[PDB]
Amino acid sequence: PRSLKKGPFIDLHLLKKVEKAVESGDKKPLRTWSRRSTIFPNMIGLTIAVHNGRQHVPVFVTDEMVGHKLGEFAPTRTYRGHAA
Amino acid sequence: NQYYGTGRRKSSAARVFIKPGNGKIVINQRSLEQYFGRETARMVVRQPLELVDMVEKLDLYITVKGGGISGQAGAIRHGITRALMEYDESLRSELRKAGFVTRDARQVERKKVGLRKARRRPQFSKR
Amino acid sequence: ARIAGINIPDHKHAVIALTSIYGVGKTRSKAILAAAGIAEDVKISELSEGQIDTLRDEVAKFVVEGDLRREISMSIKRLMDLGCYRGLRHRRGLPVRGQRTKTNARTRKGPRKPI
Amino acid sequence: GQKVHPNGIRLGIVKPWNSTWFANTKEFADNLDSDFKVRQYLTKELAKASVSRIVIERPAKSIRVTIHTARPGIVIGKKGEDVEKLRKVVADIAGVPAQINIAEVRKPELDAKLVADSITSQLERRVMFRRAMKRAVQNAMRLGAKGIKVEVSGRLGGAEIARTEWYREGRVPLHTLRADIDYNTSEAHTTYGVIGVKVWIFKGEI
Amino acid sequence: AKQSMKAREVKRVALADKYFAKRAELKAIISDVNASDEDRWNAVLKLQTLPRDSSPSRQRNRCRQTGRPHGFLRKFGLSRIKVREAAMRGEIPGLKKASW
Amino acid sequence: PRRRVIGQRKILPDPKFGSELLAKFVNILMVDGKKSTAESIVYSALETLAQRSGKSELEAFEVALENVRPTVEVKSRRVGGSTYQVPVEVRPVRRNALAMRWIVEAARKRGDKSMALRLANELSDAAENKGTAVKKREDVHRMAEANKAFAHY
Amino acid sequence: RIRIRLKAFDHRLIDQATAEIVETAKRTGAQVRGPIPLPTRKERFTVLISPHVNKDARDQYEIRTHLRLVDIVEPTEKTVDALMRLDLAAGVDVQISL
RNA sequence: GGCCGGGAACUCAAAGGAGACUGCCAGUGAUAAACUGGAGGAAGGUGGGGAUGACGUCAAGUCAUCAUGGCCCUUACGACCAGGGCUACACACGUGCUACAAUGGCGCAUACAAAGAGAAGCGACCUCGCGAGAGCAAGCGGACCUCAUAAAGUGCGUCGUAGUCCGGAUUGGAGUCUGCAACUCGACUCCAUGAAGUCGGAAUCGCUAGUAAUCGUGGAUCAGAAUGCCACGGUGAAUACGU
Ligand SMILES: [Mg+2]
Ligand SMILES: [Mg+2]
Ligand SMILES: [Mg+2]
Ligand SMILES: [Mg+2]
Ligand SMILES: [Mg+2]
Ligand SMILES: [Mg+2]
Ligand SMILES: [Mg+2]
Ligand SMILES: [Mg+2]
Ligand SMILES: [Mg+2]
Ligand SMILES: [Mg+2]
Ligand SMILES: [Mg+2]
Ligand SMILES: [Mg+2]
Ligand SMILES: [Mg+2]
Ligand SMILES: [Mg+2]
Ligand SMILES: [Mg+2]
Ligand SMILES: [Mg+2]
Ligand SMILES: [Mg+2]
Repeated sequence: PRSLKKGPFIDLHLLKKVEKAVESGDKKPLRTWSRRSTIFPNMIGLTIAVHNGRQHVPVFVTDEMVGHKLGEFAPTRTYRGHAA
Repeated sequence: NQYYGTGRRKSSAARVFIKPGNGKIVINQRSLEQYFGRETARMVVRQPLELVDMVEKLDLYITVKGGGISGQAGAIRHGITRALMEYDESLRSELRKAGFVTRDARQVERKKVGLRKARRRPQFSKR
Repeated sequence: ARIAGINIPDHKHAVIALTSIYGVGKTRSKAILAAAGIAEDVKISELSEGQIDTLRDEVAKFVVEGDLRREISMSIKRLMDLGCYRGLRHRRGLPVRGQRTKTNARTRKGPRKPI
Repeated sequence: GQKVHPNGIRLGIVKPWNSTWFANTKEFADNLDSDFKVRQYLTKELAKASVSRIVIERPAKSIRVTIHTARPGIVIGKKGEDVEKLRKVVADIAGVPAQINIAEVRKPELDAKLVADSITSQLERRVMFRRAMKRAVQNAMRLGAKGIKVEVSGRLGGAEIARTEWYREGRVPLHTLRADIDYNTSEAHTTYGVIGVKVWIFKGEI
Repeated sequence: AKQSMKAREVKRVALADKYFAKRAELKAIISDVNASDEDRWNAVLKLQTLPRDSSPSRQRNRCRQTGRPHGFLRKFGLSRIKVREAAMRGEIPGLKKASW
Repeated sequence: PRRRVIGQRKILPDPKFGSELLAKFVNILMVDGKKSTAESIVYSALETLAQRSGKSELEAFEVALENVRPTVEVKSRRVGGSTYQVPVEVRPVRRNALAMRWIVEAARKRGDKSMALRLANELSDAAENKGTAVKKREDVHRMAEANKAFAHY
Repeated sequence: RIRIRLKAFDHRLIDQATAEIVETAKRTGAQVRGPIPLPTRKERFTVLISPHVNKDARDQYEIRTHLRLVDIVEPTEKTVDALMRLDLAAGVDVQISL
């Protein structure tokens, strides 16, 4: 994990997008490629569409996902079993 | 006055000074029993003096560096055998008959490309 | 003889015997015994009942046994409900910490399943 | 099987290095690249002056280049005119004050680089390969070589199937470390592709 | 290597040279044992804004003659193949085949 | 080998008793070049053996060896698809080598706790024809006797 | 005192350089000690020789860095300048300490 | 405390030399080549190890190191970017690492190496942290400073043959560092967890001596990222009748 003395990481552009989204009141799904940004408390209730490699998947943020990374909720690999 | 001898074995080199005395052995400012605790190593060191029947007739001041326990003990016998023949040339034949005059030239074989060790080869499989 | 709701071996040294408690490894065992004034090479059999109550109070400061099991289960279950990659790896019984699965992974996958 | 490079294996025994400078790790790669650029420019700009060897020395914050040529006149030029331009470009490439020296190669038929270059130039002019090879071997043996081997490989005479052909006269004892073997190569860029040329010239033992 | 790949290398080196001082400043602050939590956090954010290619960890060592991104040797600035070719021609000073 | 340039390597006698045979025994017991460990095991076992037998270290060792040394063994020889176990004499150095190897192998499969105790027990048992080393000697002798007819091969 | 350190990849060359340096300090009447032959550095490089695969096919090379130390003990007022004019051979690295 | 004055002996450093030639002796042998043994010698018969790879063979490998004939694309088969993938996982194989313990595990104490690297680097001492580390900050472009206490070993204690005080996989929590950035997908630390495994079917591999086995150490690549590779010493066997 990122060192605590550095604080959590989040991309500046997504941080501004979220700040605007909380300000306008908006709930239009937020499009982002920042799988690496930490989910912050003010993200709760917003829908963030996180890129997984080919498509943005809607992630409705709850309290429990705070501290995680956005990419933890957009699986990149498609697997349905062998001999299926 | 002192009679000198240089002994070498593996990566070890020993400086042996002998003089008429009552059987003191000191290696690197420590007693023979303190420096070596392996019984094989004190015996090797003792091998030359207990062959020219002078266990207590010559004093022994020794320094040694390099290699480990067996290397340093062999370096010392070799260096005592060289000190004994400085004292008296007549016992050279008896020292050489025991194999003490030879410098054991066996050394660690280098590691080689494509081998795990000097000779150990990676496991082979036909298919 | 009985601590934290389980029986601990009477024939063993105290440090070893205390590790029978779910949640007490060697380090916690030494800490518990140091804080209860009890030596480490003391067999559990040759301990006064008062010393055993001291050990019980020391163990009480740590989360152990069923409480620890509930905590661990709650953490896994939270991960699994969350649907995160870690939780999905828990769901499928596959390695969770990024290990290779092309080969090995047999502790998570279990015995080989022939086609 | 594959053979060791005849020059490299002799590099401290009977053959000298072509670059002689000291450097620490900080400047070593830089000096290697600067030498490469200098040699590439001098090889391109003197392609018609039969240059066999470019020796580079870096005494102290400068570069000293010795050009080994069989035709020193075309390199020195009209009263130093040509070597002046070469020196200017070399000092510009190396970024340090440059000095260019000329060493004359007498008997160009006896040095491997020029022999290989002549063979490749002949091949690019569609000279029959056997003829160029045999003439190179004969000239070297007549001029006093103790031995010469010439090897040519590729689509010889435009054949679809590439092959290797070689001729030898005298002694070419490649396993003898003290043997003074002058070795060099050259490539011919024909309309059918690349033909490689290899020349070994034995000039006596020590 | 492709011409564009060597070009990417050149671009990365130039950008890292350009921004070395600014990045160094921003890091002894995100890092500092005594810096505002906003001043340290404002450095975390100005750091992402500087172009990615100004980070020296984006540079890949390449053979200076071919651009090969594998088998590099820092001492010679060349890949193994070009190192061997130059070594056999006596072009690397002091370097010769070794036995021991 | 095909050429035959192969000759004894010089063996240093053991420090305590000056026995080359005992030094070979230590070498046979040694694993991973850990000679001092093997020496400690051998000396402990010999001391226990002398206390149990009252003879001496070297004499008790010799008495154990004499009951395990084989005199005849079989060497396979293929003839017509069938292999002929041909009984051959065992030369003295190989008798000692086989006896020490069998004793060490027997002591390693024993159930006692330390290897020194297992080795002392094996040497005691062999001193009176009881251990699995003596059993292996008996099996080798009986296999050689069963093939006494095939002594020209 | 003056401490002259010399590095080279060839000993014949260094053994010639270190030696001029000494005279230039023994014509100005200045005392010197050594050359001290300091340990040689052997830098080794192991490379693959196929352009492709054949991991067991390798060349091993080495650059030997020879090192000599010559000390100037009490130097006349021409020592340095002379010293700083001998003009040693290319390929020798000369570092003069004071 | 080579610590100081000193000393140049010794270790060692590294330049130049000497030294091994079947040279000497005996025997065998075709008045040969040679072989068997002996002396002296540090070394004996190619002393040990390396480098060194004939003519060719397999249309063997490499057009993706590079180069290059021909062919093909050219507002795309070229170029730029962010995110993903190369890390997938019913499964089969190769090469390894760690084990299954008592010739061992753990604890305390305490010996003896070689080789190597270092300036956007190696980073001491001191302080803080259980620790990975952090802060401050010497010295060193090095036989000087740093990486950097070798480990096996030895002494003492304990465990007492148990799936264990063996093993250390997996997983939960808490962290460190590098790096714009560790979700996919880093290494490392701490607390907890404690899987399979009790020596491996048919089969099959390496090794003839400072070798095997075993034990640590270093380097390249490299911001970070070895159980791989390359290199270094320590301890140190067994056996070879024979074809
Ligand atoms: Mg991984
Ligand atoms: Mg190109
Ligand atoms: Mg990189
Ligand atoms: Mg002889
Ligand atoms: Mg040869
Ligand atoms: Mg083919
Ligand atoms: Mg291809
Ligand atoms: Mg891959
Ligand atoms: Mg354990
Ligand atoms: Mg490194
Ligand atoms: Mg160095
Ligand atoms: Mg089981
Ligand atoms: Mg068991
Ligand atoms: Mg062999
Ligand atoms: Mg290892
Ligand atoms: Mg690294
Ligand atoms: Mg080793």
